[PDB]
Amino acid sequence: LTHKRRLSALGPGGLSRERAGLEVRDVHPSHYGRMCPIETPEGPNIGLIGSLSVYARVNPFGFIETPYRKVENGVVTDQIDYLTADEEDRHVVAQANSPTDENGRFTEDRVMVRKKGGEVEFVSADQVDYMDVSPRQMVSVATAMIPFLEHDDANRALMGANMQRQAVPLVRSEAPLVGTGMELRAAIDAGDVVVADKTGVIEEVSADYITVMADDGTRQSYRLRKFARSNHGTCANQRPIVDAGQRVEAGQVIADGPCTQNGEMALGKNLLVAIMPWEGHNYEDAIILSNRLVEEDVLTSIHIEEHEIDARDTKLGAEEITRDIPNVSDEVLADLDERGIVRIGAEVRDGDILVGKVTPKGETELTPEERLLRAIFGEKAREVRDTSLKVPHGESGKVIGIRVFSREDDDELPAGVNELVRVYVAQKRKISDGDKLAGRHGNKGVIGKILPVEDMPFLPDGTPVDIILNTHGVPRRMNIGQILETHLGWVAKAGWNIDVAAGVPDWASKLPEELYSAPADSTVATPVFDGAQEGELAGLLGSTLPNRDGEVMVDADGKSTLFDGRSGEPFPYPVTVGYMYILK
Amino acid sequence: MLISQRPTLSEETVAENRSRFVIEPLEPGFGYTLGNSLRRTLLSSIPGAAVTSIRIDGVLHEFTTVPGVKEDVTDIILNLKGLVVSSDDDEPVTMYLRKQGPGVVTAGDIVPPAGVTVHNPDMHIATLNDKGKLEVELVVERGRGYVPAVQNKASGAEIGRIPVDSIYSPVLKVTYKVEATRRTDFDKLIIDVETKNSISPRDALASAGGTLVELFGL
Amino acid sequence: MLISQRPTLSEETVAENRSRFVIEPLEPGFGYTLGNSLRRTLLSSIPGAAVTSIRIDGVLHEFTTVPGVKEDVTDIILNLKGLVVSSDDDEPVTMYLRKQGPGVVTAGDIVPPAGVTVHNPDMHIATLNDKGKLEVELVVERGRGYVPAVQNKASGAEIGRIPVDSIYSPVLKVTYKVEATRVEQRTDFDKLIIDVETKNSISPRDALASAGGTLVELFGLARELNADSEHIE
Amino acid sequence: IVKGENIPEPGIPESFKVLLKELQSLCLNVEVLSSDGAAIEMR
Amino acid sequence: CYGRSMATGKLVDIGEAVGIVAAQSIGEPGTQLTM
Amino acid sequence: WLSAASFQETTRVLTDAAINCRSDKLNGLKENVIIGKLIPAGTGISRYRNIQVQPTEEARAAA
Amino acid sequence: SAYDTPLGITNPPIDELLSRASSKYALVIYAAKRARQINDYYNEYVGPLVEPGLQEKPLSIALREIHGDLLEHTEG
Amino acid sequence: QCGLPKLMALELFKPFVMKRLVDLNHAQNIKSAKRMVERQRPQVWDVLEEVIAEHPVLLNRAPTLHRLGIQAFEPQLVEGKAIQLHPLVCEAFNADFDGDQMAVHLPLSAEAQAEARILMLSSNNILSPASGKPLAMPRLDMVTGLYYLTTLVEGATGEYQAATKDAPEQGVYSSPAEAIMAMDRGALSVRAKIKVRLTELRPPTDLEAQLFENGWKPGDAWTAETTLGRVMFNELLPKSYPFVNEQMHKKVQARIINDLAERFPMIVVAQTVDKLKDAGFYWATRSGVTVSMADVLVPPQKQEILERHEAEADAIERKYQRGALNHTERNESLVKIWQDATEEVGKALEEFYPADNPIITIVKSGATGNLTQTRTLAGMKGLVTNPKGEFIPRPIKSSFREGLTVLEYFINTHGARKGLADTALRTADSGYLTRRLVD
Repeated sequence: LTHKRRLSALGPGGLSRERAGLEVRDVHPSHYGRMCPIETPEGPNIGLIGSLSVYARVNPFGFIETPYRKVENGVVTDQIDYLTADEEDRHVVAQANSPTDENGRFTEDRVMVRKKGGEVEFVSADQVDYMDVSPRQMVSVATAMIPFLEHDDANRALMGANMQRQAVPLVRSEAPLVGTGMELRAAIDAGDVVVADKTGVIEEVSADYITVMADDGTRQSYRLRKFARSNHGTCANQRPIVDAGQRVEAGQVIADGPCTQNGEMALGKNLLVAIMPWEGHNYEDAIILSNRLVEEDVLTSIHIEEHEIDARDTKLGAEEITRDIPNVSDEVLADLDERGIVRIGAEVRDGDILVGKVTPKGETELTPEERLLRAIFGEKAREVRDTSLKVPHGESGKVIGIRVFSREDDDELPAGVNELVRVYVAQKRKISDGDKLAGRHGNKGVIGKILPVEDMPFLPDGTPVDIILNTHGVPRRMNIGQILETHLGWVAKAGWNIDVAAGVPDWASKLPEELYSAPADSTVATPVFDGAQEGELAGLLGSTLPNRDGEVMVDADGKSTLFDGRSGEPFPYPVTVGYMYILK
Repeated sequence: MLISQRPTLSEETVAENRSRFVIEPLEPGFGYTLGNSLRRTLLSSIPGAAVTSIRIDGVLHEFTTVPGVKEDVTDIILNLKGLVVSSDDDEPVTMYLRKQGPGVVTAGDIVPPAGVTVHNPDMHIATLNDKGKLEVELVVERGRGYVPAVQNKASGAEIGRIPVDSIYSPVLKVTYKVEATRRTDFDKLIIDVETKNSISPRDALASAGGTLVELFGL
Repeated sequence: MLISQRPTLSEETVAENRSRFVIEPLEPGFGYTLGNSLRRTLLSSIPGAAVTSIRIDGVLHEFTTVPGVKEDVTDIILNLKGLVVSSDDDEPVTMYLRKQGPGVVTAGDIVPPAGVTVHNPDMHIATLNDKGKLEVELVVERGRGYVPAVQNKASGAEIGRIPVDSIYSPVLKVTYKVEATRVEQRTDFDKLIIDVETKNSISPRDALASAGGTLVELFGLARELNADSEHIE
Repeated sequence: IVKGENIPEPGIPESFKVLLKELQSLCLNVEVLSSDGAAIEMR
Repeated sequence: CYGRSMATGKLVDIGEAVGIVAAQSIGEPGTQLTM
Repeated sequence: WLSAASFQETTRVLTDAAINCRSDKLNGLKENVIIGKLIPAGTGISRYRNIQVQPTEEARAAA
Repeated sequence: SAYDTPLGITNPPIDELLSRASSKYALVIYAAKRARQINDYYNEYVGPLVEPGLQEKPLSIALREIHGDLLEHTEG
Repeated sequence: QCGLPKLMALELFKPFVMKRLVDLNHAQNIKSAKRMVERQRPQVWDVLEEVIAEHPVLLNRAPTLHRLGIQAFEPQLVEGKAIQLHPLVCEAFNADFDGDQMAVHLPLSAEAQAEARILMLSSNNILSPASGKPLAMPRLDMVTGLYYLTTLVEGATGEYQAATKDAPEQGVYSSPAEAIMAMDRGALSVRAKIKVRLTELRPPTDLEAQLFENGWKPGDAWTAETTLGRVMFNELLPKSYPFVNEQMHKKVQARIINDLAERFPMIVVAQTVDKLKDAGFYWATRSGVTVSMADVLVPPQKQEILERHEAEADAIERKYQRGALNHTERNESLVKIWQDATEEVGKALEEFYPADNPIITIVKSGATGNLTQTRTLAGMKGLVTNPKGEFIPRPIKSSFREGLTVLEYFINTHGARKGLADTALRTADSGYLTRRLVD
C-alpha cells in the first residue's frame, strides 16, 4: 500500500541522482499535510522519495491539496475545503487541537496559527480563517501506525516506518495489543483483505471460497488466495473470518489477508518483554527469545520459491524433459515421476533434482581413460549431456505445485521453446538466532540467543518472559515510545478498573470516556498525536490483579521481581516487564 | 547449632490440574535453589505422549486445503498441536478420525486405540460443511521435551505423511516461593505445580524427584 | 520412560585443600539446574563444629586493646575464626587457652576437652610481648552453614563475652560454571565445573559425597509420592 | 590440499595479463623486462 | 626517528609500513568530523 | 607510472608515460600488488623472506 | 611470570616467542619455513624435534620448537 | 575465538576434510569423499573438528577503516547459521548487532597461517595503532557491570560498624571467602565498606612499603578496608598487580588496562580483559538497571524557569513589537534567552536525579549516553536549527518524555533530517580523503 502513494523526484523528466542539490531534500513548510516528512529512505535517496500524506489529495493539474475546515468569526464550520499550497499561504491555519466550545466556537483566549513563512503566531481567534481537519495531517499511513509517535525522535521514527514495510506475514498473524487508529482502515484499503460489497448472508464458507446471499437476491462469491507466493517470497494466504449463518453488511471483512487479523493490520506479535540486561547475551542491540516462540510457532512464517526450466530447440537437436539422466543412480531419481519432474509433496535438499532435462551433444571425443571404463563396465557413452534443474545451494523445502506448459499441448511459447515447467517449493521458517526483529519505534536487533523456557527471567506467576531487551541502547537513541507501549502493553493484557470510590481521580479529569474499565486482553488504540498522556498511564499502571489467584504481577512503576531460571534466585532489583509489539 | 527435624513434604490441592506442595524445614537460603531445581526439571523432562505425524487422504502435503473444510491443512495442524494425549503403551500407536456431513470436529471425535486417551475432547479442530469430509489418522509416540517435526526424508516415511512438531510436556505452569525466618531461623518453600491433565501434579513431582534423585551421585 | 547418556564425575586436584570436579555430559540444560543446588548443599548442608563465642581475661569494658601482645582484639578474633576443630558433642563445649610465656601462641597451646580435636595446631593466634600473659575461653558448638555472630540478649548478661562469626561448614569457598561439549553425537551438551576449597577437617571428595547424600535424600520426599515416572543410569 | 602436500608458489594474475593486452589494443607498447634480460613473453 | 609503535608499545619494527597506518589513523576518525 | 595510472586521471597518465617512454622498476608496494608480487614491506622485505632455518646440531642429536 | 594457561592458538605466548627472533615479521618466516620443512618429512627433512601432539599441525609444532630454542636462523 | 556456523565451516574446509576422511577409511576414493561431504553424512563432523583445530581464519567487516578491521581468530564450530563474535572486538570492527554481517577468509599457505596467528591474531592487537589507547577495553554493559561492583554504598548491609564499648568492630572478616559466605546469606552487601584480611592479593605501593618493606606478600596476610566487590575486582587483575580499591569509571579502567600493557606481556592483558568481561556481564544483570516511565524524572522547576523566560521574551518581543528593537538582535536575544535557559533545566535536572537512578548510572559510569541526550529526554529538548542553518528562535519547550506537539515535531525534523543527510555524505567524503592519504 505504501509503494503506491509514493512520490519521487527521480526518473526521466526530472533531476536524476547526484545532480539534485541537498536543498530539495530539506522538508519545506508546504509539505504539511501533503508529503510526510517522517517517512523517507535512510540512504543516498533521503528526501527525494516520500509518501503522500493521509488526507492529501492530487489536483487535476498535478498539485497536491490538503483538507481544511474553514473558520469564520471564531467558529469552525463543517465546511471542508481542499486547498493547494499556493492558496494555503494566503490564509491562516488554526491548529488541529484547540479547545472546542459547545456547538463550537474558539474557547481559548488565543489560537495557534500558521503564516506564509511559515510563521507561528497568535490572535484572539477573530482573524483565523481555516483550521486543520485533525492531527497527523502531515503524517503518512505507515507513520500514523507508530503508537506514541510524538515521543520518538524523527530519526528513530523514520527507521520505524521503513521497518514496518519490511515485516513478513506470519502463520498466526496476531494483531497489535496497543495500536493506533490506522490498523483497520489501512488493511482494507490495501486490497489483501476480502470485503463484502453487498449486504446479505453467508451461503457457504470453505477454505476455497466464501459465498454470500444478498438481500438483493443476487449472489456474490469470493475465491480465497491460498499460499500464493508473493513477489518477494512472502506467503499471501487468506483465511475466512465468518461462519455460515452470519449476517454481514456492505463493506465488511469476510476473510483476513496475510498480515491482517479481524480487519486490522497485524505486522507482528505481542510478546512479554524484560528490559534487564541479561548475562551479556543481549548486548549492543542483540536480543534473546523464549524457546516457546519456536515450539508454538508464534514467529514462524512461510516462504515460497519459484524454479523454472525450459526445453528449447537446439541447432544440434531438441531439448527433451525426461527422467533419463546420462550418469545417475536410480536413487537420485527416486522422487521423479515419468516425465522427469519432482513428484508433488516431495522433500527437496540442496542439489536435489527438480526437473530432469537433457540436451544434445556434439562430437564427444572421450578421453582414452574414459573409454576404457565404458568398455569394462559396459555403460554405453550417451549421446546427450545432462542439463537438469536442481535446487539451489543452501535451500530446501516441500514441493507445493507444478506448472507445465508444453508445445505438444497448444499453450503458447516463444519461438524455439517446446516445453516450460515451473516448480513451487515452500518451507516453514521457525524463528532462528540471527534473524532480525524490531518494534515500531526504530529499535532493531538480531536474535542473539534463544533459551529454554525453563531458565528465563520469569514472573512470580511462573510465567517466563519471551524477550529480553538491553537497557543501554534505550535511553541514548531517543525512542522512549517502546517503553510506554511496553507499559500499556501490560495494561491491555491484564485489564484494569479505575476507582469508582468517591468520584473520578484527578488524572482522569480531561481523560478517557468510559475507559474506566476494560477486561483482560482488550485491545487499545492511541492515535499518534491525540493518544494517551503520561498522567493517564500511571493511573492505569495500578490496575486489575488476577493471574489466576488475586496477586498483582506488576507495580505502578511497570516493574516486577523476576526469578532467574538458572540459579533460581530473584533478581536483586525490580525489572520492567510488559508486552511489546515486535515484527519479524 | 545443629537443628534436625527431617524435611517434611506434605501435599495439598488447589484445582484438579494443579496442587501445591510444601517442604519444611530447611536451612536458610535453600528453598530458592531447591525450588528452581525442580521447576527446571518439571518444565522439561516430564515424560509424556504426543502426536508425531498425521496422514490425511486427500492432501499430499501441509499447504493445501480440503473440500468443504473451513480451515486449511496448515491451520488445522496448528489446532491439533493443542491436543493433550496420554499413551500408556510404548512404540508408535496410530489413532483415527473420520467425520462427514456438517458439524464441528473436536478432539473427542478421535477414536483412541488401546490404552490411549484424549484428555481434552472439548477442543475444536475443524468446522465441516455439507460437502466437507475429513479423514485423518494420527500417530502418537512417547517421549519428553520438545522434538521438532522429523522430516519423512530422514525417517522412512512416504510422500503422504505430514510430520508435525511434537510437544510432550504433561506439566503446564510452575512457580514457587519461600518463607524465611529470623530461636534459630529456618526456611520453608511452597511450590505450585500445574499439569495439562494427562497426569496429576503428584505424579509429575514424583517424576522430577524420581528423575532428579537418580542424577545425583557420588 | 527415560534412558539417557551416562554422565561421568571426575576430580582434578589443585592442592590438598582444593579440588576441581566436572560432570560430563549432562543433558541440556541440566547443568545450570543442579549446579546452584550443589554450591548450596556443600556450603550450608554439611555438619561441622566451630567457635561460637569467646571471652579473654583482661577485656571487659575495653573497646579494642590487649597490653602485652602486638595483636589487637579484632586481629585475634579473626585470628581464631580460622581455628578448625571437629567436636563430637552435640552441645556447646568450652575449651581454654592460657599462656603467660613471652612467645608465639599457636592452636596447639589450647587444651581441647575430651571429644574436641584441633586440626590446625600450627595456626598462629597471638604474639605475646615480653613478660605478658594471655587467658582465653572458647565456646564450641556443632552446627551447619555460616551463622553470623549472635547477641541473643543473653550476650548482654555476660560481661566481656564476645560473640564471634561462626564458620560451621568445612568448605570455606565454592563456585561453579557451565560449558558445552559433545562434538557430534550430542550437540551443545552441558559440562558442569565446580570448585571446592575445603578445610583440613574433610577432603574435597568427602564433602562431595556428603553433599551428594544429603541432596539425594532430600529429593526422596517427592519420589516417595509415586515413583511412577523414572529415568536411567 | 587433497594430497596434503605443501601449497605451491603463486603464478601471474590472469587479470594483469589481460591488462597488458588491453593496453596493447590502445597502441601502447608494454614490455615486461627482466633485470638484464630484455623482453619477456606471457604464454 | 619514527619512535614507539602505538600498537606494540615498543620501538617500531623494521618491516612496519607507517605510511598506510598513518593514512588510516587520520582518515578513520573522519566520519566523526562535523562537516 | 602504473601506480599513478590506477590512482586517478588514467588516460592523462598513460599518454604522458608512453611519450616519456617511462620504465617502472616495480619497487613500490601497489605495483607489486597489481602484478601479484610480494609487497616490499613487512614479511615481504628481503631480510625477512630470505631467512634460512635449520635445527641446531645439538637438537638433531636429541632426535 | 604467571599468565595462567594459554589455550590453543595463543600458546606459546608471542612475548616468549619474540625474544627468539628480531621482529614479529622475522618470526613469521621463521616458523613458516620450518612448518613447510616438517610436512616434507611426513611425505627439507628433519624434526619434529619436540614430541608431536596427537593430531598437532606442523605449523603449531614449529612454534613450540622455536619456543624451546631447538633451532636457530640467520636473517638475509 | 569466534563462533563459526558448522555448515559454513564444512564448505570452507571442504578440500581439507575430503583428504582427512580419505586418509581414514571413511571413504575409499576422492570421488566418494566429495559426495560424502556434499550430502553431509554424519561422519564428517567429527572429522571437521580435527581439520579446524588450531587453524585460524580472518574476520572482516566493511567498511574497513583501520587495519584492525581484519583480525584472526580460532574457529569454533557453532550451532545455527549465524556467526558468534567476541564482545570486546566490536569496538575495532565498529560492529553493531542490529544485523550487520561479516566475511570469513581461510588462510591456506604456511606463511599465511603464520601471519594470521602472529601478526593479525585478535589478542595481540589491543591498543589502537593511532592513539595507543586500549580498544578491547570493556564498554557498555561491562562498564556499568563493574562500576556497580566496585562502587561503595553508605549504610549498606553488614557495613563495618567500628564498634564501641560492649561489642568488637563487627566489620571484619577472617578472609574474602568468609565475606562470600556472609554475602550469600543476607549479612553482607557487595557494595559494603567493610575491611578484610587478604592473603592472596597485593596491597598498594604506598601501604606495601609501611606494612612490609622487607618484600611483598604472596602468602603474607594484610588487612585493608574495601567493598567486597573491589576485592573480587582485584582478583581479576594479575596477582602481581597492586590493589586499586576504587570505583571504576570507564577512564579509570582505561588507566588500569593501559598500565597493564606497559608492565605486562600481551597474553596477560588478553586474559585480564577476558576476566573483566565475564565479571562485568554477571554484575551488569545483577545491577538492577532498567528503564521505566517512572525512572525518567523531570525537574519541577521546569515550569517556573519556562514561564519566567517566556515573559523575558514577551517583554523583548514587546520591545521588538514597539519598533525600537533590531530584528536581527531580537532573535539573537531570544536565542540567548533560551540557550542558557536550557542549561538551568539541565542544572535543575541533575540536582533532582538520585545518584542511583538507572538512567544516570549509565551516563555516570561512561558506559554509554550523554547529558545533552538525557536533557532532551526529560526537561526540554531545546532550540532546533532551521533548514538554512540558522537557529529557529522558537524553542521546543516539551521534552520527549512529555511528548512534543504537532508543530514541535514538524520543526525538529527540519534539523533532524539535515543531520542524517550529513552522515550520508560525511562517509563518502571521508573515504575519498583516506584514499588520497593512502596513495
